[PDB]
Amino acid sequence: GAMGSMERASLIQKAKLAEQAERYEDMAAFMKGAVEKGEELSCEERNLLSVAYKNVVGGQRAAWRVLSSIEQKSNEKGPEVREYREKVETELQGVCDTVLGLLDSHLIKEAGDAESRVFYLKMKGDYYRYLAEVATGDDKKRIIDSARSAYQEAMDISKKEMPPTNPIRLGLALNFSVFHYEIANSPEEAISLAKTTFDEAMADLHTLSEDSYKDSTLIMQLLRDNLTLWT
Amino acid sequence: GAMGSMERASLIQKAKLAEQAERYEDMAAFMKGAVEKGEELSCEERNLLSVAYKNVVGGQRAAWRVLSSIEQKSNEKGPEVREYREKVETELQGVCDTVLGLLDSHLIKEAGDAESRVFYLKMKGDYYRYLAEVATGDDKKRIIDSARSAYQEAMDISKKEMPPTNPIRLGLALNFSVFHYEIANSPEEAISLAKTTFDEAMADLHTLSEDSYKDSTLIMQLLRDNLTLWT
Amino acid sequence: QRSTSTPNVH
Amino acid sequence: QRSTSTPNVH
Ligand SMILES: *CC(=O)N1CC[C@@]2(CCN(S(=O)(=O)c3ccc(Br)c(F)c3)C2)C1
Ligand SMILES: *CC(=O)N1CC[C@@]2(CCN(S(=O)(=O)c3ccc(Br)c(F)c3)C2)C1
Ligand SMILES: [Cl-]
Ligand SMILES: [Cl-]
Ligand SMILES: [Mg+2]
Ligand SMILES: [Mg+2]
Ligand SMILES: [Mg+2]
Ligand SMILES: [Mg+2]
Ligand SMILES: [Mg+2]
Ligand SMILES: [Mg+2]
Repeated sequence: GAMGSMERASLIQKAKLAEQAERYEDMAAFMKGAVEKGEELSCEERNLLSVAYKNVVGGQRAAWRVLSSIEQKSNEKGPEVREYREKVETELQGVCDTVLGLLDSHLIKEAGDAESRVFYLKMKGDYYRYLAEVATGDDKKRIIDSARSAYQEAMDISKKEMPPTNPIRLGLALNFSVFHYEIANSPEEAISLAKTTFDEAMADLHTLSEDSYKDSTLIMQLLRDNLTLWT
Repeated sequence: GAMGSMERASLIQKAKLAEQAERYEDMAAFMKGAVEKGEELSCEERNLLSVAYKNVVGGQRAAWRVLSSIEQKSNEKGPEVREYREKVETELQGVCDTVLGLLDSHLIKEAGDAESRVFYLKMKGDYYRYLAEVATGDDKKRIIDSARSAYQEAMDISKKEMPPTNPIRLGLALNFSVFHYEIANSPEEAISLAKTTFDEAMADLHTLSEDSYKDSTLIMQLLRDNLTLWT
Repeated sequence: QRSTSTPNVH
Repeated sequence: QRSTSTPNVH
């Protein structure tokens, strides 16, 4: 709402300036305003949206992890650590709720190219996964199944529509395997997904694209890093 | 006001947790709430106040400098760069206004030990200096003289009350010399102040304190770095 | 050591 | 290159 008076092109421009200035909360607000104009986002613009919110929630996750570790050490004696961890947690959930709301209200569509559909469903899986990192009760079951369903729909599309070196397909599989290992407690599924993804990218390495091959080969290396850590 | 229901000790505790979590905006809010309890701040607690607000305004200054450079390059063609630079500038001024308000309303007193009086007057000089970095009109003259007067009062006290290796005295002189060089356009004053400060610390090096000598020797090296850059 | 997910780029 | 002011510590 705060962004409603600004032209879409100016919001994009300002998101790029905020990225340059390392003002990621501003850049997420600008991109939210751009999304709310109701037009599709290009691949460049999806990157801006992704970078902004990942930076914001990344700092919140890092803070939450620090506070949670302090909280668990102090349980192994006031309310302050728990109260402040709950504070940061509530802010993190709000950002994830904002992103998931934009995905549901504006971005996830039946139409569009494969890149966009896979990317947004991957994003939905990621931000449910971030909610799952801090969930506990009846909410936690609902969230974990929501993440898996979004990842699975993204995988079905990526395998049918995308070459096995496509960086969005690779990044999705990487993130789905992290979900399996860290969230779903399924190390076998995580390992087999990451190995299958790596091997299938290597078998069809000729499908690397001139405009994205550096991204593809980075994710391939991260798949191998996880496989080394998990084995 | 947001912090008024929390006990002072809990605010201090939470400021320390926020520092650990690299949540500096939270840690500044907690320390503002502690200051507003109306009791003096210890040397430990002044450090928490200092670290929090310096991190917050430091990120704003860094962002402002990025945007200002982009703005000046585009003047050597829409309003977006200027509008966003003005946005960040207004936020920076608000943080400086908040800090200066706390100094005037709560922290700067006639009583107290030399450390506290010098430290707060140094802080006042610093946050006026940060306002001067982004000022222009009739405001800019008022701000520059306010910074100088606060630094000068802090120097008079530090020279009378503190050994020449005291880290607050050193940090004040370092920051005053930066003021002279970068704000007041007086390189001669900056160089002579930094050289006098370094030489006088070296001449009375035996006054280093067991509990702060690492801080003193760090500032001494920074004085020499500036002297090398300025000569 | 945590697993590594997709990073930010560009 | 900017002049260096007092840094944050501890
Ligand atoms: C074209 C398009 O829709 N893109 C490409 C960039 C993004 C934003 C981030 N995703 S991603 O999460 O799939 C991803 C991030 C980093 C890397 Br190295 C990667 F290969 C994929 C793609 C928008
Ligand atoms: C005891 C006391 O009042 N102190 C010591 C710490 C502070 C917070 C920062 N100041 S400072 O700006 O004078 C300063 C910062 C860093 C360094 Br290495 C230094 F020597 C001085 C002192 C509160
Ligand atoms: Cl809290
Ligand atoms: Cl703006
Ligand atoms: Mg118009
Ligand atoms: Mg006990
Ligand atoms: Mg909660
Ligand atoms: Mg009480
Ligand atoms: Mg022109
Ligand atoms: Mg202004």
